[PDB]
Amino acid sequence: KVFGRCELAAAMKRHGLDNYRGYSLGNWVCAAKFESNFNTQATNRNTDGSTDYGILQINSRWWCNDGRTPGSRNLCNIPCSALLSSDITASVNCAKKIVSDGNGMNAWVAWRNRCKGTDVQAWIRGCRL
Ligand SMILES: [Cl-]
Ligand SMILES: [Cl-]
Ligand SMILES: [Cl-]
Repeated sequence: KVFGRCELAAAMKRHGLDNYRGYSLGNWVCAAKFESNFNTQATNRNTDGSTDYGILQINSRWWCNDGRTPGSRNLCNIPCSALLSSDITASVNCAKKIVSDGNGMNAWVAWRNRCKGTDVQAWIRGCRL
């Protein structure tokens, strides 16, 4: 599913991401924009043999199991395919664990490079939230 911007904002808010670990909703929308372009089916291979999955490009070395990644820990206890669903519940639950792991949203390199420090509230402009 390719979410609309405000559609994703509303889903993220409903699932409790607005201000989760102190990160406003616009931070999460911005991250998803640059991680996946709002496409739940996005996948991207990394050099270490892991793959990133879903709306927030969650990695198969630490977080989800894809059956082919060296050193896999499956800390979210979920198949990586669950992170491609049209329903973002599994991605949100896992993202909550990731953002709590110590480095906050810097865990998402694209957030650090493209969202951190910017006017992230722009990402929720116009939405009825
Ligand atoms: Cl915001
Ligand atoms: Cl959803
Ligand atoms: Cl933090």
